[PDB]
Amino acid sequence: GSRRYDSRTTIFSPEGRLYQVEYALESISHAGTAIGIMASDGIVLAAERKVTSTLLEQDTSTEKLYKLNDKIAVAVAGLTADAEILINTARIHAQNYLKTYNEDIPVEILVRRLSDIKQGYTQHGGLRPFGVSFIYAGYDDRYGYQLYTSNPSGNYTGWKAISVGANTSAAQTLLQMDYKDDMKVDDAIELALKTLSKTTDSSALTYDRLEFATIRKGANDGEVYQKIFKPQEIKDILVKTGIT
Amino acid sequence: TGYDLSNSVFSPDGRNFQVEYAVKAVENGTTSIGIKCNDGVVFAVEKLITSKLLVPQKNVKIQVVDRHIGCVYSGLIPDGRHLVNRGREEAASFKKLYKTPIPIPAFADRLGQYVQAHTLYNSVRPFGVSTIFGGVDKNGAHLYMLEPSGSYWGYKGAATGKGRQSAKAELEKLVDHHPEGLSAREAVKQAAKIIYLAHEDNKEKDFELEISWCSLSETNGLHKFVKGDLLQEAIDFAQKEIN
Amino acid sequence: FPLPSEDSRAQILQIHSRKMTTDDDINWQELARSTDEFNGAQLKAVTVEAGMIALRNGQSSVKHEDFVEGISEVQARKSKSVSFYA
Amino acid sequence: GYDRHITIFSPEGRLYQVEYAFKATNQTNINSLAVRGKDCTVVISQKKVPDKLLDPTTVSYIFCISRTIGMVVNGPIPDARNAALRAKAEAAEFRYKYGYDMPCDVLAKRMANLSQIYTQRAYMRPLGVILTFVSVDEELGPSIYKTDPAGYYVGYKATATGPKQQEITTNLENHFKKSKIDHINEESWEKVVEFAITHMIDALGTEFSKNDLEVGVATKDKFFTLSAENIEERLVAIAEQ
Amino acid sequence: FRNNYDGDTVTFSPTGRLFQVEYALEAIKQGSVTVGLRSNTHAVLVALKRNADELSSYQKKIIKCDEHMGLSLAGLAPDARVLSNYLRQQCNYSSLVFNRKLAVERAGHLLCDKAQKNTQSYGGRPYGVGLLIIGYDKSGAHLLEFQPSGNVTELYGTAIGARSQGAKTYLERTLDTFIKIDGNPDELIKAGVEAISQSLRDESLTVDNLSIAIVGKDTPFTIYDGEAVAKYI
Amino acid sequence: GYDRALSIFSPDGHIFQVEYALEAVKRGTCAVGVKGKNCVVLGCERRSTLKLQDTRITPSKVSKIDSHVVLSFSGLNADSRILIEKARVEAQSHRLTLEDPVTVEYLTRYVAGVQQRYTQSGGVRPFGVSTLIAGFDPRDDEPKLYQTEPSGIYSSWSAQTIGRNSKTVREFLEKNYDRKEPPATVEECVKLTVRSLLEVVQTGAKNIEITVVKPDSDIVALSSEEINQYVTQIEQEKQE
Amino acid sequence: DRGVSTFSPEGRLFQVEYSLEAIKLGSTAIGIATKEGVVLGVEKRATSPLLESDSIEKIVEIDRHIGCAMSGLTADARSMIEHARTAAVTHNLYYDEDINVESLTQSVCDLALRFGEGASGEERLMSRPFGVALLIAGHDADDGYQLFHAEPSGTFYRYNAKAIGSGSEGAQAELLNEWHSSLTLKEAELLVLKILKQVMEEKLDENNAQLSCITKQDGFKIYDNEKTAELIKELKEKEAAE
Amino acid sequence: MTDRYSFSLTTFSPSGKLGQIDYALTAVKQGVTSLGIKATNGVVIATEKKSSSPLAMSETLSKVSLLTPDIGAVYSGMGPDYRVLVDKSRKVAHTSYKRIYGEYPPTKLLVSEVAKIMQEATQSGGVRPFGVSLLIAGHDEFNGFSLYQVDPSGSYFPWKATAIGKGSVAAKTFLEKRWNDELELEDAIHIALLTLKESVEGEFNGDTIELAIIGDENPDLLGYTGIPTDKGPRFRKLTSQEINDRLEAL
Amino acid sequence: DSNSGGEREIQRTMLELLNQLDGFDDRGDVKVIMATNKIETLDPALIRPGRIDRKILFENPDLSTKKKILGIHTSKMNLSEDVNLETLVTTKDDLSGADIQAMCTEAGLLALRERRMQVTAEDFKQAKERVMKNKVEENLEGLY
Repeated sequence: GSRRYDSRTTIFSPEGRLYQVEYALESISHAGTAIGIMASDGIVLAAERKVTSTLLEQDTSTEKLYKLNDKIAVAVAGLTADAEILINTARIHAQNYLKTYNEDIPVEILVRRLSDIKQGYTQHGGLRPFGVSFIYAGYDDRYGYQLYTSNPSGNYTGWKAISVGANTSAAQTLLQMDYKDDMKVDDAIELALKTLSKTTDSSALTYDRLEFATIRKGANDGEVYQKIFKPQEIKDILVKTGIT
Repeated sequence: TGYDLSNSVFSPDGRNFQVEYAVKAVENGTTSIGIKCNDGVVFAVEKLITSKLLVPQKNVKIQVVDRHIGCVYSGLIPDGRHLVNRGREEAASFKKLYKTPIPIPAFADRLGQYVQAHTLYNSVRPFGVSTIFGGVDKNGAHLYMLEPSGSYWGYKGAATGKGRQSAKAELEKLVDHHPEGLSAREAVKQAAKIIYLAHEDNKEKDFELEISWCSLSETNGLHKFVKGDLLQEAIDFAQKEIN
Repeated sequence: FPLPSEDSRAQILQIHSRKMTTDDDINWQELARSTDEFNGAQLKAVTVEAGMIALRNGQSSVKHEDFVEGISEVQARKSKSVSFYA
Repeated sequence: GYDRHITIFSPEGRLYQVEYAFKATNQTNINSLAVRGKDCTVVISQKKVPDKLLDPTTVSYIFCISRTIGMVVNGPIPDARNAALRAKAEAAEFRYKYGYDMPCDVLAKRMANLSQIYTQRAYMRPLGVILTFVSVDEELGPSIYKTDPAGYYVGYKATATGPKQQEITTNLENHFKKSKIDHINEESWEKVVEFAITHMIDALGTEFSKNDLEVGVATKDKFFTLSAENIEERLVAIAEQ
Repeated sequence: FRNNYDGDTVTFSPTGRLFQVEYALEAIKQGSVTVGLRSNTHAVLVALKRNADELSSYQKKIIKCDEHMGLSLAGLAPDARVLSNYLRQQCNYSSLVFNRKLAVERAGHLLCDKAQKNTQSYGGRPYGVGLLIIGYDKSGAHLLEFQPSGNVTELYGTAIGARSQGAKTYLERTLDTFIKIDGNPDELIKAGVEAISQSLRDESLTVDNLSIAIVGKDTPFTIYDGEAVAKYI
Repeated sequence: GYDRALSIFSPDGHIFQVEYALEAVKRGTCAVGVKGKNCVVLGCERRSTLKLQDTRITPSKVSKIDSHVVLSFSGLNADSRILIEKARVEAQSHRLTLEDPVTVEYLTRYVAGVQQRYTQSGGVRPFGVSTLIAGFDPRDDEPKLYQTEPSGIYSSWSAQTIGRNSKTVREFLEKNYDRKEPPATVEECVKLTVRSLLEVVQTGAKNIEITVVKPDSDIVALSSEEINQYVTQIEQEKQE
Repeated sequence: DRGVSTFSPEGRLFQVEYSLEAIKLGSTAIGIATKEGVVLGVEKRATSPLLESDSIEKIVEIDRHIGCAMSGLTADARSMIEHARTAAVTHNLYYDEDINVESLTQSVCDLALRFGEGASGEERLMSRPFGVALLIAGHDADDGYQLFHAEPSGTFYRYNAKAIGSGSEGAQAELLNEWHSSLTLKEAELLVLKILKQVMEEKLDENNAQLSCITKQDGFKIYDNEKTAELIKELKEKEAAE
Repeated sequence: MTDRYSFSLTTFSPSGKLGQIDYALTAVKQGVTSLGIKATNGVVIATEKKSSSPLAMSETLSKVSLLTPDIGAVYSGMGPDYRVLVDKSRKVAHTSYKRIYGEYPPTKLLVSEVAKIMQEATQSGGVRPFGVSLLIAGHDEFNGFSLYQVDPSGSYFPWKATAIGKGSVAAKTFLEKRWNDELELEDAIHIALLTLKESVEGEFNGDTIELAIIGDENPDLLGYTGIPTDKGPRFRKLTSQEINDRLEAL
Repeated sequence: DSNSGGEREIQRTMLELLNQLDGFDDRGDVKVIMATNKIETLDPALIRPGRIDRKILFENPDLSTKKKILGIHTSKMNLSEDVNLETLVTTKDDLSGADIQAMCTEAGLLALRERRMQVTAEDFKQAKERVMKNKVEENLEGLY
């Protein structure tokens, strides 16, 4: 209202939103854009990178692209340092279900645990929430492919194609206009590269500045194939899709 | 400035205001003095009379650490009593482990770190009182005054409170009286006269005299409170000098 | 200039009452102890209110009870709506 | 403003509280002089002279931490005794876990980190004193490590403190350039102590008596402090030249 | 001086005397007045019992810590319950370990340290409750007044409450009276009734207000109420 | 130990920070609870207006704490998820210790105690979400509709709504639902529930989700195609 | 801050002094202590006909012979009720006898007179000062029927007739006249309903009014909606002749 | 003992980024200029020592420490915070690895643990973040040569050639034009001496310059060879006298 | 910024408006009416009870009254055959009176740039959707 009071997590604003949270996504929007795409034959994940320096090595290091397990593979959009603990904690909880029950962990079990971790800082203690945007790409037999998005909140929402980071409303418009009910994997790759080209100020859209990882059962020779694509193969994809 | 609003804050002068104001709080209390002799020390304090309803010579601000050390202080009474009880457990714990009485110069070492820790923590309030202690240890006569800042030094004489500097004029005379220093019994009569001299501006209220001393040539290193004919002799000597 | 003492307030209160009309039954030594830490202005208001009590009641003279009634008034912390007490 | 009272970073990216730790170091205004000789270490510190109601013998800025180890502190005296007990505790516990004499380079590391932990804590305040550790190392010989109150430590040929430290540092800087050696000749430690007094008087411009100074001495397998008669004896041989 | 300096118990004054100590004394003046005295034989405490209305039960200010001891509360209610239960354990702890009843002179020393713990550390409410502790031991009768600062001073008699100067002045006239009176509890009880009447404005003189408790070499501590105190009143 | 709790106490006795937990209902999605004679129906609103949002994999506001007890809430899903987890742990602990099924009256006492304990204690912020707990008593077909407010108090209601324009919907509940004679048929309770959601959803389909609770542990959620069957009958009644 | 750690220079406190505002804004609770047993009643304040008055209760039974009247925030009061039930049963564990109502009220206040978190020598179960006040009634074999008032700030008092809530100041003047030591059980029940109806703007029925009594033979009995309506009809017959 | 909000980590900038990160990078921006280069056959790191008092000994202050001699390190940031960080980094590297695998810690795992130390200062309230900027240069048998830069913000990124300090903006352009991927270790050492010299040209000798490289395993640096299979230390610190030998030939 | 007044201005200003009604008694002439966004934060003394006996609350107009405001601005506007006035009113949700004429202004400028007589229905559709969400699209955190 009149004075802006931001001191403790217990203090509530007249708008009902913690002022520490006001900068949570605005710092994520300041970082790169991570756009997940859930298809029928798989899930395509594409995200850019914040570092603009050429001397940095973008081939052997993935800032926003991480792998939690053989099935669930997520994308971290936000502060890289503050997310390092929640990622390893996610890998600990993912192995806990695999240790006790001798079965791979689904998406819902992992999201519910990581949800209370974010709220744990805002609920009790004078600590701060770590703003991070998690894009969950898992595998499930019951519901098929699942795609969720976790803001620094403690809640999850299902999405067919989600866009976070910079140009959130601008990239989401390009996804809803070109969205197809069929949504093949090769089409999901084209919609991912063409959307990031218009949002990023760089018109060239070099291969090293993108993170291309595709979870798909529709790979060559009709088999289930999983790979983390190196930037060497990304450059050949930009030529086939017509970006370069 | 804003450095005095928070506890344990470094001022541009180098010392916190609350530490500086803690020294001024000692002058608001009663004036206590002390005399360091060759074979022992002498303590003389002052207790103010609130009204005619006060019972003469009951409450004694003089504290005795074990049997071999006396302890006196000035300023806030409750803040100084907790420091005495802290030294009581330390003097006993040292006697249990090492099977020996605590020495005087090292007696301030245990309380030095204790008082210093109160000027460090934010939630902990520093001490605003000054404490004088002494006795007879294996090393002989020693006298030390503990400042509210946590510092102490060897003192041939002790003075604190409002009349501390009015006592320093008399304490420095003992150096010119004899080069070796006054005896244990001779210092009792001199410590009593100083109480009447520092009370010239305090005449708005009454007072009672309390004197204690420890000497090797009399009690063999045992702290004893002055009573009997020894007390009336020191009062009559100081009564004729103020005439 | 501290607050006047017992014997100091007794002489101040007596001077302000010299222009009034009383029965000479008033002992100011008891009223000096009834006054607790009052300044020179708070003493003058005693003789002012003492005359107002006998004026509204139609009294020909100011007795000793009018001085006690005039001094007593709430002010202070009295009439507490605060909790605790007990 | 509030940015000076906060423990975290300032708007300039530089902590003001670290700078305020040096404000209390000039309260006593003590000028310490310590040089590294060949087989010995000479340490000289100014002893403030109070009135006749105090004992000048009990007043000292130099304390014995352990065997061959000594420390001179320029700053708040009540804050020095609290830091002196911390160095003495780490000296005895080091021998119980190892069993060899604790070197001075390591003792400067422990007290620097512990004083640095106070900088990170929001309750405990940093020590506003200056920690100068002197000893004779077995392998490295004489060494002097001056630990800053914020946890920084570096070795010096001749350390200097107080407002007059510029006079002591400069006068001893040109003296080391002529000989081109950090050590001092006359291996006997008797005359090495006397060499530091003459350089200190010429730098300060005032000759001090035995009661105006205190002289620490660090020798091989021994540590002690010169008494009033030993310090007075040093001025006798210096007077004859 | 709201907030700024002295707003917290840790922050000191520019003079050096914390104003929170002086502000704690005002809580005693807001409470009920309690007059007490002693002698070489017995000790009498006269406490005033007020209430809200006629239907309100008069709160008893006298709390019994020990069989041979007694106290009175002129201050805040919650601060005394913590101290009354603390001193209650000290009487049994001294009887369990030292087997000796808690000394009145030794009770004020341990109680002095309890009041500083709130002012020495951060948080909590300091103890400003007026406490008059009596008792009978082999050393005789003793009455030690407890100040809100924590200081304890033994007196022949004193009073704590609103306008306590009136009751303290009456003790100056009787200073040579109750001390010389020995073995006569009747004159000691009558001295406390006329002492509190000087400070009071004469609201209610009935027997539901004044609470008189006496302890001595023969009759132990006993709280008299109703028709028991109606003899003198 | 962080702080005492909530300072300043507020001048009116109700802390603004506590009032912010109560005022959080008047904006977010609306949930209209109702109950009939033989059953209970808890409506919820999940916004489908955002394109490319999968509504199948996103659980609605309806969560089952017990076999015969469900839960509906309007507010932050993070604060309510803890209320769902802590209740189900107590729901199993009640069946473990007492061996009896979950009591609808006792379950709300614990759920209200969760928001109460975190509100009373210091260092923990109060929850800004309110939950509607509706269930069936053991060996009883009479529905019990309760409510847990973030202030730490609970109350029972025949028909109660939580969400934006709750005052307007509350008038729709009193003028139609009668406590003395509630609708016995299930179809009437479902149609009037959607009509209460027409004042918020404003002519929408996927934003309306109806969950019917039947005794003997029978719970089924109406499909989007089945919900439109009732909406079609409502549109015909508007012209009458 | 102006909390429990900040002491006001005028000799008072801030947070707890304002707690009386929550008591004055609470529901009207009226009770009378006589020799035939205490008759307690409150106003449940129905805000809508859809509210179920049987589920919500402002009168809670602590013991068979001892009961309380809750007027205020139910949240802050329920924590004291769970401690009141525990303390009342704990006393029966070490004794197995009828406890004094003042002793039980004191045991409830033992937890209710302490607040805060940080403490050197004792644990703190509570946290913040509560703004709720209750009226505790009961019966014993010593002083008979007693009625108290639960104050989290200071020490409780024994009140023969006490009114709290929004109608506290309104009903307090009526309790200083119509109250008498000879009031019977029927006269006490009709007097509470007569005073409660005047301070209440809405109509008097069984939905917004619930009463209870504490006797020796039947202990604590809650008046149902059938008997409460009969007591209201008896009040209408008395008001018709007056 | 906990006092009110003293754990408060509320400070935030209006832009959304942590204000403690910007104030940490600002102090390092004014600090002494360090650098590092990862070449084909080796990795070189170099920095300028601290002068301060002219009587100070350069052997006392060492801006390059040793964790395990598969990896080098250099810092342009906080001097005191480096000693505390190395002490904690070793204890974490020993407990989580050496107390399990009992070998030399890998580069990828060691950098991830150092990034957590800087995070724990930011995560735990009341403790200021580490203002150190670390360059972690190591050589393993999997990734080969690896040069990582750990910022005080708590994140790490690989770099072919990078520099931190006052001339970090100017040296970033110098490393692009002068240095190329085809240049080997010997070519990178000469560039490291020229780039570091352009920062402060007051004294270019080896007394104020601390040079260290990670080369092939040297059997003499280990002190014992009983096993031909065990590899020697890959990290070798160059003597200041050896530095002046390359300056005359440069 | 330019005109502040400090903390003393609050006392001399808000109490000056009170001293007008409190310092003078005027039976039938002066009628003082006060209006602002929020009167709760104002001084209860500034409210001056007994002078103002009426409290008027403001609410947004419903869909029934939007046709009266929309019909005035569209009276001089040329509408196509596929444009219906009942459609634009239903789309509006929680909007003020200036938002009704805003959509007519935005839709009118779209056809003015293309030089069209009758404004096409596509301009009305793009106007009601855009003006709906511009400044704050999302709550930015949680669902509230």
